[PDB]
Amino acid sequence: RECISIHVGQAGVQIGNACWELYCLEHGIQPDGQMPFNTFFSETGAGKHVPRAVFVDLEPTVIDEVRTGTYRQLFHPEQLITGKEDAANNYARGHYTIGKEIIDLVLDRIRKLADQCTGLQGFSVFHSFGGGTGSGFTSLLMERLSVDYGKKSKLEFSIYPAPQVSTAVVEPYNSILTTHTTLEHSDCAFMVDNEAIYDICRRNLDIERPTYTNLNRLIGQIVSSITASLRFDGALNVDLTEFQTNLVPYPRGHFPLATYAPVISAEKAYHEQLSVAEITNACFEPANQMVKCDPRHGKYMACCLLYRGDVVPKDVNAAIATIKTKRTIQFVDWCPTGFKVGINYEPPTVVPGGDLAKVQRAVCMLSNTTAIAEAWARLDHKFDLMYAKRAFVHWYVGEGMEEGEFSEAREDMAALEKDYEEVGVDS
Amino acid sequence: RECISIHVGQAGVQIGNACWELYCLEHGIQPDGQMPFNTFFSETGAGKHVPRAVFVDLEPTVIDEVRTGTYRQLFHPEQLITGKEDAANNYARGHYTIGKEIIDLVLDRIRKLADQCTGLQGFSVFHSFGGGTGSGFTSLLMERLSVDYGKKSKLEFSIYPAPQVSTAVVEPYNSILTTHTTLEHSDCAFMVDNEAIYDICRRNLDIERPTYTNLNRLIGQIVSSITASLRFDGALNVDLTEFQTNLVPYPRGHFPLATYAPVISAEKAYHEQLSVAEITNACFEPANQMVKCDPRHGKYMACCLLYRGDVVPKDVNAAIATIKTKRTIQFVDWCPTGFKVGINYEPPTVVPGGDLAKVQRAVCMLSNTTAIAEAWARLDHKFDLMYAKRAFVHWYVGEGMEEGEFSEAREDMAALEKDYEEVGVDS
Amino acid sequence: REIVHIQAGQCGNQIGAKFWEVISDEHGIDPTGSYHGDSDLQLERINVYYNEAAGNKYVPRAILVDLEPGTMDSVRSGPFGQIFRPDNFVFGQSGAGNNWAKGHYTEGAELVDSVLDVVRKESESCDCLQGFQLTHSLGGGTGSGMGTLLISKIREEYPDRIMNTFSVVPSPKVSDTVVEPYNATLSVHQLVENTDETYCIDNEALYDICFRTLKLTTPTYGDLNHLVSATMSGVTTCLRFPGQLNADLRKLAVNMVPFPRLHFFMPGFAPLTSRGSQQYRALTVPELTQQMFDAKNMMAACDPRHGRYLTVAAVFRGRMSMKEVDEQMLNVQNKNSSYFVEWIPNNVKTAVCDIPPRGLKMSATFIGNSTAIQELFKRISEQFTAMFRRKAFLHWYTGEGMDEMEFTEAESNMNDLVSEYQQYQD
Amino acid sequence: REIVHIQAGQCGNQIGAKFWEVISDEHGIDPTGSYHGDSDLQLERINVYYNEAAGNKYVPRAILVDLEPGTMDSVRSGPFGQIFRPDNFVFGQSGAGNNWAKGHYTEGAELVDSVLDVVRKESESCDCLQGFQLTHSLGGGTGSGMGTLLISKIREEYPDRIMNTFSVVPSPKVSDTVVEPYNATLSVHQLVENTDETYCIDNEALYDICFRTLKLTTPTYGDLNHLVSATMSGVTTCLRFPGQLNADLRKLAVNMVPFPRLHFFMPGFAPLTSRGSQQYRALTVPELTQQMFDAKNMMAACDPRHGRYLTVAAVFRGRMSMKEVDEQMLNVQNKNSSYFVEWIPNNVKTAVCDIPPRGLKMSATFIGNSTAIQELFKRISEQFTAMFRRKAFLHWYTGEGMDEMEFTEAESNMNDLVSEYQQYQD
Ligand SMILES: CC(=O)O[C@H]1C(=O)[C@@]2(C)[C@H]([C@H](OC(=O)c3ccccc3)[C@]3(O)C[C@H](OC(=O)[C@H](O)[C@@H](NC(=O)c4ccccc4)c4ccccc4)C(C)=C1C3(C)C)[C@]1(OC(C)=O)CO[C@@H]1C[C@@H]2O
Ligand SMILES: CC(=O)O[C@H]1C(=O)[C@@]2(C)[C@H]([C@H](OC(=O)c3ccccc3)[C@]3(O)C[C@H](OC(=O)[C@H](O)[C@@H](NC(=O)c4ccccc4)c4ccccc4)C(C)=C1C3(C)C)[C@]1(OC(C)=O)CO[C@@H]1C[C@@H]2O
Ligand SMILES: Nc1nc2c(ncn2[C@@H]2O[C@H](COP(=O)(O)OP(=O)(O)OP(=O)(O)O)[C@@H](O)[C@H]2O)c(=O)[nH]1
Ligand SMILES: Nc1nc2c(ncn2[C@@H]2O[C@H](COP(=O)(O)OP(=O)(O)OP(=O)(O)O)[C@@H](O)[C@H]2O)c(=O)[nH]1
Ligand SMILES: Nc1nc2c(ncn2[C@@H]2O[C@H](COP(=O)(O)OP(=O)(O)O)[C@@H](O)[C@H]2O)c(=O)[nH]1
Ligand SMILES: Nc1nc2c(ncn2[C@@H]2O[C@H](COP(=O)(O)OP(=O)(O)O)[C@@H](O)[C@H]2O)c(=O)[nH]1
Ligand SMILES: [Mg+2]
Ligand SMILES: [Mg+2]
Repeated sequence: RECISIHVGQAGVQIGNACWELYCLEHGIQPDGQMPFNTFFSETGAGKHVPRAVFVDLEPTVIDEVRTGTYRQLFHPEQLITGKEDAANNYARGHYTIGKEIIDLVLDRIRKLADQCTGLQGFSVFHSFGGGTGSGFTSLLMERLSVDYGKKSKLEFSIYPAPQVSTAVVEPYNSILTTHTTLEHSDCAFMVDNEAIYDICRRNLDIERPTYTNLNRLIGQIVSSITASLRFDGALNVDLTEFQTNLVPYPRGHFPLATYAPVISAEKAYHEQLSVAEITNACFEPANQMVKCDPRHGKYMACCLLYRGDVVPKDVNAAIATIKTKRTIQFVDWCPTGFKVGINYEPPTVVPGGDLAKVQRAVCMLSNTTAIAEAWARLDHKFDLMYAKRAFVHWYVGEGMEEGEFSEAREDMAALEKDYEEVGVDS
Repeated sequence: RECISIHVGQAGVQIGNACWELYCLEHGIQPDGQMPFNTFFSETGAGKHVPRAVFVDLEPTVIDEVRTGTYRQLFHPEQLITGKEDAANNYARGHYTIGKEIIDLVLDRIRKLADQCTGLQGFSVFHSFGGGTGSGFTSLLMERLSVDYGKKSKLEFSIYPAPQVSTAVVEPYNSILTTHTTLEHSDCAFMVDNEAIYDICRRNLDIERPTYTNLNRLIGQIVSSITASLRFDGALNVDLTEFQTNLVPYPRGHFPLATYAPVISAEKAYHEQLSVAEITNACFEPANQMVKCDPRHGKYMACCLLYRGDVVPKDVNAAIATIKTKRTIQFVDWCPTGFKVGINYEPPTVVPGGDLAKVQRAVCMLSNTTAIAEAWARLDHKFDLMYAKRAFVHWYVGEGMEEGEFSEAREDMAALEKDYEEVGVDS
Repeated sequence: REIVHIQAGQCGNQIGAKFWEVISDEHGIDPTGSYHGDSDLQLERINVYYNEAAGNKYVPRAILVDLEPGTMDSVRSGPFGQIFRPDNFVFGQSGAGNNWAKGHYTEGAELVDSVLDVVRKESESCDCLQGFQLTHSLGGGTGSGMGTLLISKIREEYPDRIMNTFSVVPSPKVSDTVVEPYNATLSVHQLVENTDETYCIDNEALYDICFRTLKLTTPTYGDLNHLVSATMSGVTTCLRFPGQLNADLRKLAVNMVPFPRLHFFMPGFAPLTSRGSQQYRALTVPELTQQMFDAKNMMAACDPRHGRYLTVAAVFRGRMSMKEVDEQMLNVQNKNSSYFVEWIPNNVKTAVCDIPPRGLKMSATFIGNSTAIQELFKRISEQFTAMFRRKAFLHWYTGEGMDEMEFTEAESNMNDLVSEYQQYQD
Repeated sequence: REIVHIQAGQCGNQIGAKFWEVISDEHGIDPTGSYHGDSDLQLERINVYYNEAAGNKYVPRAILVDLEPGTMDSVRSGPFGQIFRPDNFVFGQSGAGNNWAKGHYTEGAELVDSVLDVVRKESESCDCLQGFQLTHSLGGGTGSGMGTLLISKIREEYPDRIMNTFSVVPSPKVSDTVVEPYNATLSVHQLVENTDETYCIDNEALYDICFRTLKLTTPTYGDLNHLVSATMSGVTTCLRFPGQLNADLRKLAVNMVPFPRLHFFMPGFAPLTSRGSQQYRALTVPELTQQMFDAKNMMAACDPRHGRYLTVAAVFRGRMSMKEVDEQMLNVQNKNSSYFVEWIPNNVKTAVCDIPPRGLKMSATFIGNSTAIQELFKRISEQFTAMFRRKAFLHWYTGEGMDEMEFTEAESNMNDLVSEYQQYQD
């Protein structure tokens, strides 16, 4: 029942920081690993349990922050893999010249972890699409990892190149090149828009000035509910492969949206009275989508609802019945139902120094929909435009990345878009 | 069950220093020999037990360091044999003009030790291939010793002329001349590459600046596990001749690689959680080979695994089964098995002022393989090249070393290489 | 005689755990396995469900099967970790994850022998094996996969013994998986062919009962399983003590299956009333039959009054007049002659045991062979069809080596079942 | 009567040390050699294994043979250094080092007389010598070398007495030497010809048993030897006190060897259960036979069900019904008529002793003459062949004066053994 986490570039690492902070909070584990859970922490005889994680950055910077900051004592030094020269927002360099120089070490460290791990369920990769050290390197690693562990589940939690705003101008390229690897090798991928989150921080948490710290904490909190939640023994312990059983209808379509519906400020925690139906209803409102997408313009393929803390199955069922009664949101016509429920007994995790106020229960939604496919069209336009001018193409050609690879990457993305169109239309 | 140690040139002595430091630490023996084991220390009625060792250096320098430094009170003055003029990196001078002037004394001192020793098992020689006082003198001594004690086991722990880097330019010559003596007279030889060790210090001990002090300590630690370990009474007390029984299949092939798989830094000692399988697995990774050789390009002829401290036979067997299951490393097709196990009850030895952090258990591997044979080809090229130009030949001719002896030495080395080729191929 | 109780999957295990609570209490057995009951009849047939180990430790004649370690752990950590025998805890590799093929065809298949060995060990400790009882879900994956897997295997060993199962049926409005039709269809395909009697219980129906009659604010699974366990006991309670009319799994089958294949039953339980309403109860045989023949008290979701009764078993508990019972049976068949199948003269089989459930003055349990149940099969078949037409989720079973032919064959054979029930309904 | 127990090699010595612990405890003997038991029957046949020295000090009728001083030291330093007689500690020059020729042919041969003198001294202290028991490994070198060496010598002295040995057999997956086939092959070559009965025990099989049934987290050699010692006692326990049916080494041989040469036996032991599972035990004769005829509880690695039973001995311990036992024997042979060799009418020889192992209410031990054991010989022979084809390690024996002819002759003769077992299997 154990798993391995992987972190790349800067984003994957920073997100990881939030995740492993949460896990420590959940299990009472100290910054030096001391406990005063074995699926995240390798058992240590001294009590200093150590994270099952691989950290990669071709420019140690963010890892040095970890090495010098808190939880440098938590993580094992062998896990903190760094390079010398960064990929620098170039998928091709991360994929090849630079990334390939450490990929051997990376795989060796993974192997050690996998040899230590008895009941390995799968992996959880944290990456972006912007940087090459995230995008390109992940592409390399996932291919290699897929070969070694064809029977293990590969989760990818990605930071989706936001449609409204971004920070690098060559993102479209790195994003589209990643797509044909993730779609090929991953078992389940998640796409998260920073801008959608910032918007959530503004509206729900009432934050005028939001940053990566709080943004990441929300993302990590979702992952806790997806994974760690199961490992606390609830009423309905839905397996990670059980998620796939019910969420995924085809060989493809590995793109669920992960939302969190108890997002709430400390002030609201006093006035607001939440419950099962209230929170469940909130997660189907085109506001907490965690991505620039409006479900109301597509259909629901599948929807897993994960509950934590003080919930009962009766109310959950009733809320779902109400949703199906509402009939505002559309479901795939050839999918009789699409609702699956996971239930914990353990409460929601609270971050000291956070904002997300303490609640008695929580809901996460993992939903497959045809609406999300529209987001790729926006990326297609961005790509097509820059591609038409071959802008920045020489940075990938300088690596040796075949021009035709870009056209192939697009076609694979377009295929994916087409599949979702067929799902919604056909009956 | 007793043995005699022999040290030549500077290297043999410096390595010896580490060895006898370890033995003192193990038995609680003080620098003046006082105990507050009889197989290494001759019993003294005053309690001042004295090392069964012969030290030889044709230029007293390193011995003077011993004579004036710590453990000058430990060793007997009769054992500290020195010359006046050094061999100076000339096998022929160490073999003849210079070495022969003290060899009589050396043999006489050995005889005294052997007359004192009841159940003599054999000898343990520490030498190099670089210097003539090590290489040439050892050749002389081993021949003489072989004559006197044809029934006693002769171990040779040699410092292998490293393929990447060395310190003398006439090493190839001294090395190739040694080969036909060691292969002839030795019962079991070990070859160690300083550069492979320095690499191990960098990777495992995390040392950016490694030197002979720490390097030697690692080598000595291995020897302790090979020999002294047996003399502490474990679960499986594999005899020195029992090693030979199982490790050696032919009249030749006396070249096992000796690795140590608990190499670990003080920091790692806290985060790392080791056990039988973990450590055992590490010893089959082409990284802790202690020699510039990659096992994955040859076959395993035989492999003795020596365990110390907190181990059990069940886990050892399981680890081996896992290795045979792995099937990545290849074994000789006509060798049904190749695994033998020795087990101690006494923990690993800790060096105050060392680096190798204290662990609860340890593993040494003594492995015969066809991969190591490739290392001699590298030496052959170095020899052939210098030989072709007869570079430095006049230093050996000046002694009187027959030119044809060099050609003969090569042919004997080449024969050895050929034998290993046949072992791997035939079935 | 002795009966083997096998539990398969979390659902089945949770139900069984409650079941063994109930009957251990019934037979005066504490959480050590020691007997401290007040009657002698509690030991008269204790052998049916318990081995008598040295020291008079009574050990559930039961096998605990699961593929998800953790659920099995919760069993060991529960009050009956001191009751169940450790070598009856069979589990290994992680669970199917709602993948019937993993449960039956592949991963679960690998561990069959580890169950069957225990089956044999149990069999050879018996003086006379009567049959097997399987408790599981019909859609879970492991419970439904290992369920029919083991049923086939067990019948091959004991073709002449009684195969009984209590199966939790996919409920219209109570879900937790989108392949519930795939798993159910693949399961029932093998269930029918290898089963002598099966009970169909809907969580939705229980959710209704546990509020409509018991007025529970927070009906939990432990309460729904409790309802199930009550009926499970009733089915075999006649075998464990004296009564005016005896009954048996065989006896029931003989009087409950008129047509080999139609052995699907709806279960019910008498006095269903809230703790504030119990004071208004008459506790008469009339009252009990009003509840027993109340469609709303049926633990299958399908409402019997849309079909007809091929045959009914009414098993009563406690001291009562035999005439009184017979009168009520007559009144019922006279009342709803349109509901009962006219091809049968006496549509109701009765039995009366001398001992009510501890704490009740008089009780009963209801087993109905109605034609209405066909509608549950239809509903599931339709859901299956809708998905199957798009080969939805098919790759999860394709990857296990399952072809399309099995799925089409199963559905075809499911249609036959419904058709047969319709054949025998007007 | 009296029986001589000789231990050879570290393996044999460690097993024997545990053995003498067990039977000394059985007969109420403390670590001084003084008797403080509660029964009188403990002294009824104490002479079998103990000399009665002045002061009532009971001294193991045993000879301790080794070529590696240090192991012998650990024996003297152990709890039975006050038990064993000092002149029975025979050792000298260092051990063979897994060199059979050193153990048998040369170095060990030099010290034979130092053993045989003790043998004679032991013999002349006896009132009636029945036979010898040798405890050793079959691959160790010294234990296997000195083993067959002494066996030959002893039979020359006592050709009409019983030669029994307990031999630890080279296990497929549990090693510690690469010449295990050489030593085993050279050993068995002389073993067969000079032995009346031999028991084959695999460390691998014990490793499985000690976890599968005893659930030991850290099975050590002291635990594996403990399992062995239990069966060693059972073999001769019938000679040391009263019983409904007596038994003997001779009696067993008469009923266990149908064909002179086929005297290799698999050993087993009844109640095998973990300390947390013992509370679920029935402790009945049925239960015991379920375990005794369970392939998984056999201490030889080869699984009996791949062969047939030429003959079986079932020796039971403690008060029990003779009919009950007979019934179970019948049930077993009826159950697996395909496993038992039809050429024998009653395939099972039984015996029942009145005294269970102290602390057990009822026990038993199992000795099987199966044809399946041939497969262990095959496996070893194949390993031997593969090496021998390259004359691998041959120089270690060549240097001792051993030629190739011995090795080819031994293997040829090993093939005959297997062939004979196959001759008598369908
Ligand atoms: C003071 C008093 O008389 O209390 C009653 C009671 O109030 C009522 C409401 C009981 C009560 O049952 C429930 O509330 C209930 C809870 C969950 C699921 C189902 C039912 C009772 O809990 C249940 C309990 O039942 C028994 O004792 C039977 O022997 C029953 N036992 C169990 O189910 C059981 C419960 C816990 C632990 C072990 C066993 C049984 C029935 C059939 C076959 C075997 C055993 C009874 C009469 C009562 C209480 C205690 C309040 C009723 O149920 C039963 C099964 O008898 C509910 O409607 C009936 C009418 C009873 O009068
Ligand atoms: C409280 C109680 O009843 O404890 C039992 C016990 O728990 C169990 C588990 C015992 C226990 O045996 C083991 O755990 C065991 C350990 C290593 C190797 C083999 C077995 C027991 O240790 C072993 C011990 O056996 C004896 O006393 C016999 O006389 C036995 N004696 C020895 O093996 C022995 C051990 C230590 C020192 C001296 C002798 C014997 C068997 C055959 C022939 C002669 C003697 C018994 C009944 C028990 C304990 C004490 C827990 C069992 O074994 C035996 C041989 O009886 C293991 O399965 C059986 C079932 C028993 O019920
Ligand atoms: N959600 C989230 N996104 C981040 C965070 N940090 C960076 N990003 C996004 O990730 C993009 C770049 O991803 P990375 O792979 O981490 O960039 P990098 O680590 O510098 O790697 P290179 O750019 O290739 O050198 C940025 O444009 C941001 O939009 C973070 O902490 N949280
Ligand atoms: N491993 C190890 N190698 C050493 C050490 N000291 C010297 N060497 C190696 O040994 C080689 C020379 O061996 P020696 O025989 O000791 O040289 P020497 O003692 O001066 O003898 P001559 O050179 O003949 O005078 C050097 O080139 C080194 O590579 C040491 O302390 N440890
Ligand atoms: N009656 C009842 N049904 C349950 C319970 N828990 C789960 N279920 C049903 O059983 C199904 C899951 O079966 P499960 O035992 O988990 O199978 P598995 O997941 O393959 O091990 C769910 O769809 C539920 O409808 C319970 O406590 N009682
Ligand atoms: N059953 C058992 N076998 C052992 C034990 N120790 C060693 N062995 C086996 O015996 C062999 C070694 O025999 P040994 O007594 O050492 O012979 P020697 O080395 O010639 O003295 C090994 O290969 C082991 O398989 C033990 O404690 N119990
Ligand atoms: Mg970067
Ligand atoms: Mg020098």
